[PDB]
Amino acid sequence: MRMDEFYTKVYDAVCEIPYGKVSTYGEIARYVGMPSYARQVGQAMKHLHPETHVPWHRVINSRGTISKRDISAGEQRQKDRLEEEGVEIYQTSLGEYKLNLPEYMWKP
DNA sequence: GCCATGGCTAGTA
DNA sequence: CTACTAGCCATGG
Ligand SMILES: *CCCC(=O)c1cccnc1
Repeated sequence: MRMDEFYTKVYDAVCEIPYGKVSTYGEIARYVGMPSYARQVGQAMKHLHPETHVPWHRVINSRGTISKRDISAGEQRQKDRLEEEGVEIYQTSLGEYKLNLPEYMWKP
């Protein structure tokens, strides 16, 4: 599997998340058959044009939260996009935007 | 090669 | 609950 391949598969996968459902770096990395690739699942998302028509927002972390970004908190997008999707999120005690994984969670 | 860097994760404590 | 740890692994200097 070339990376250019990984990347698309992932994309396809991530594109199979329904409105208002989410999934998780890890899972999608499993789903496409690369269980050790959660990081790289992220790298894929990070690597997308803002114009993209791909539900990049529907992919948080297995700890049930939205991942912090050393590409600065512009990810606040994620929260919002999710809020529009219809997703109850709350702040913790470092805001760590958080949602009920079991509730909102994709399961083919 | 080394090293440092990430939208990660599972296991401890 | 949080707060560290291994491990993980492509990527870019
Ligand atoms: C992985 C998605 C990042 C991205 O393209 C984006 C961030 C903020 C606003 N629009 C797009």
